[PDB]
Amino acid sequence: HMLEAKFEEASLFKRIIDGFKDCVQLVNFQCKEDGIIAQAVDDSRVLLVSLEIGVEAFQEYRCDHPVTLGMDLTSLSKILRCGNNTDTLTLIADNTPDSIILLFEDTKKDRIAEYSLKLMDIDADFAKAEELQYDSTLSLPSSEFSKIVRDLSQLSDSINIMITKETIKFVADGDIGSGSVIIKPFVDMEHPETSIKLEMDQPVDLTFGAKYLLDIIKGSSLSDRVGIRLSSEAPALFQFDLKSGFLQFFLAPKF
Amino acid sequence: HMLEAKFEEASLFKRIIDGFKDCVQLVNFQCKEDGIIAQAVDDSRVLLVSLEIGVEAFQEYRCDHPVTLGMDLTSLSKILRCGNNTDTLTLIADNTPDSIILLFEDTKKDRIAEYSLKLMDIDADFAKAEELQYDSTLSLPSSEFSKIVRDLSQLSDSINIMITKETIKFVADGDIGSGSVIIKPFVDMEHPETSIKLEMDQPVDLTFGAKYLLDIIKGSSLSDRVGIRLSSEAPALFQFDLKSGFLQFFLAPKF
Amino acid sequence: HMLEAKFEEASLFKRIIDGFKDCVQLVNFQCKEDGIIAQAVDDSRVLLVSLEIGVEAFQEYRCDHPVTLGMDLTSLSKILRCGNNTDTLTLIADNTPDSIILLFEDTKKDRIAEYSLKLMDIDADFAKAEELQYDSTLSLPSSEFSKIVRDLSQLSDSINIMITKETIKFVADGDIGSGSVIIKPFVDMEHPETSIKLEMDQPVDLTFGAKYLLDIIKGSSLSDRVGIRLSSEAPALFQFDLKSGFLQFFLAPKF
Ligand SMILES: [Mg+2]
Ligand SMILES: [Mg+2]
Ligand SMILES: [Mg+2]
Repeated sequence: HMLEAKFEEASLFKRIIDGFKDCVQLVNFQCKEDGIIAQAVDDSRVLLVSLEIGVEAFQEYRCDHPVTLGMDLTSLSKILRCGNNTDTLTLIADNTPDSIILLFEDTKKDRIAEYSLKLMDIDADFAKAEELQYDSTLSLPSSEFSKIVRDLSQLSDSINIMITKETIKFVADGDIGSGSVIIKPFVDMEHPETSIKLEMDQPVDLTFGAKYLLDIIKGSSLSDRVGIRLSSEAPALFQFDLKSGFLQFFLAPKF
Repeated sequence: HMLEAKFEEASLFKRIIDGFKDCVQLVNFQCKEDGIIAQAVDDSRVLLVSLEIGVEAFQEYRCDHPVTLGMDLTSLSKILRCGNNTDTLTLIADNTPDSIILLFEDTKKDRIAEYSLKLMDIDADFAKAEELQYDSTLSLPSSEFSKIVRDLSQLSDSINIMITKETIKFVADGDIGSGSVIIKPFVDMEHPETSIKLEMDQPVDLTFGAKYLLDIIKGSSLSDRVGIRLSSEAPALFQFDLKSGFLQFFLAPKF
Repeated sequence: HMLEAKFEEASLFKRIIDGFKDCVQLVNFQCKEDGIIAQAVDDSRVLLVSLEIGVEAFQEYRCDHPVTLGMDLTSLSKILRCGNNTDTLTLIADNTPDSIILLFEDTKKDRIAEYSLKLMDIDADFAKAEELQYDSTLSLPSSEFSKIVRDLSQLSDSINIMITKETIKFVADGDIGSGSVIIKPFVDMEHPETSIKLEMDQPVDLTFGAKYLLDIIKGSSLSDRVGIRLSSEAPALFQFDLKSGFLQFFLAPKF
């Protein structure tokens, strides 16, 4: 076929879609020689979600020329929980397709499950949105980021992020009280993956909608770490990196 | 109580009502397990305004069974400017209520302000009016839409909208002269939120009353973007999307 | 100059960078009185790469005080294939440099090639990550390790390593079938360098991403042997030893 994109772990594609599905209905997947880009805005038209999966993330990848797969994510995710986790998953399609074929292959025995999913026609033009320089760049465990966001969103729909020298501060003020989380750059010798990194070019003081942050943290499924890039000028970028790809969320400050 | 619908930002409900109040006197709010729908027609009986706020727009939401709140918007908006902006706001009511309780809670200190607003009895049957397919769908910054409408309404009470391939054209002819605004689909790399999207299934050539467009643009308060859906057959739909909801305006072409 | 670090074989520094360049974009080289440490994480933020080159690896070494050289590896490797292999290579820099000078000297005739490479500003804090004790330590030919990894990665993105008494077992289960490699500690009398050594303090059963293992094996360029240290508690350590240095990869198990 024209496109044959083989994930060795179907669970990888399931975790990708879990990064999207709770805040996006429709997603266009543009498949190219160098891999797959998907983009979608959330129902409120405030959050841009951008996925890039390069050729090397796949066991085998072939796509001579572009193919656009407009998919309903509620449909795709009834079917994406059809792997075994252990299954491989190949996305298969032809030119200007009307359906996408999801081919699950068992990695224990002799079983194939071929699904054909009806595609939808979607606009669709894409934003490659990341700036050349940001005011501050940081990274931390995505489980730590998720907890901070879940915790403070209990208090307020607005979470203020402040970056100062060697200081990252999240703050929310609610009717039952207030929360302030201060994290400092820290390299963990025993478990480096839990480190916190900060590069500050200038201080940042920006407020974000917690309801959007609660969508963003579902990228946790893809990466144990999250990179955050902040700018007084441009939307904030929240990035969950895969092996040969990433899931990006762009979000303007509230003010 | 039977209904307890907690906005974490009272300003959110104020901005919702600001979308309505200048063209609608009376509004029935139907509260359900999945959130709130309000509907009203303007005094001239030409513009239908439809609001839907889902459960997730609220910090906390409970409504076992339907509750209908007929409110005078001039009254509701003397009281809706009683929050601090920083206040939370819970709408509270019981079965077949005669009043609605607006409970504002301070997010800095220990203060509660409980208002009880007398309700009015209103008909009231609701139209879920959006079609399955439209001729053309587009979205743009609501501030850009507002400016175009404010600018051209200075010239004429009729604004013609024409959709052709990759072209959106607004036109007005007045006694002091004429205006033509042409916008083209454009994805902005640095500030995606300012992008213009167009999906044309067939060309459109429709004229609308500028006085109604000037009511519609007050939805600007709720969303930085506006979706517009146009049809030779059905009313035009102008849509301002919230986090877990929307404000919709339906408007027939003038001819 | 402040730093003058002379490799007698430019090919040595080329082989070092080949250990990094396919999984890391940017690398900070910290130069000190006792030699050079470089550290970088891969694009997915899962693999930590740590290089240490001591003074004795160099024909001549001088560096009174720290110097940090942030280098783009794609740039450094267009230039690092500028030696003849037979050339010596001196890295030269001054205090808080903006460029690094690579001075290649011919070991046959009278020729010097001086390159000046623009440096990049990088965070950069470093993890000295190795634990005091691991559950199991082993070493084997790096070409044997590479083959096992290349072979099993054809089958699966997950390679399970199990250590039991006098037994090292690598296993992968794929859609076309499964592979199990069992190696046993063995001292080779004729070619000791090909021996396999195992020290087991407790049994190990850990699964690793094959895509990361495929990055790690490129350390083959530096050493004919690889040491592996495994722990139920800490990341796995894969180590390629030079004369007076090493290249280390730290990698958490998949589960
Ligand atoms: Mg598997
Ligand atoms: Mg607040
Ligand atoms: Mg030589």
